[PDB]
Amino acid sequence: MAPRGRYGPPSRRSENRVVVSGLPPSGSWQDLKDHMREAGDVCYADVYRDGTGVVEFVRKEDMTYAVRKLDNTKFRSHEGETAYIRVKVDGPRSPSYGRSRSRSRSRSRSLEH
Repeated sequence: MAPRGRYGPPSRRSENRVVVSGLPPSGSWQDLKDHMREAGDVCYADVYRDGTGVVEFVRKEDMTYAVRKLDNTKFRSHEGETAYIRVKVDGPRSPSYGRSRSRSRSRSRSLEH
């Protein structure tokens, strides 16, 4: 629950993307962006039919702002239906195989470094 800045020297940065949950029966990513736009300048936004979605901002400023200020906000669909949505910064999440990601992995036993 509590992040940190000492464990592994980053070397990717990534575009930074967050995930949303609480989309209506008749909604789309394009419609979500218009709502998240309040956070700042959106660069990308997608929404799965499962119910959850994802949004991407230019600078982290809009990211942290959205997950903070735009956290648990009532979403509005062009159809005329509201829906409680929640934003969160994409973190330790991988339905795929387990693989020690935030554990340790022992280390010091590879053929490189």
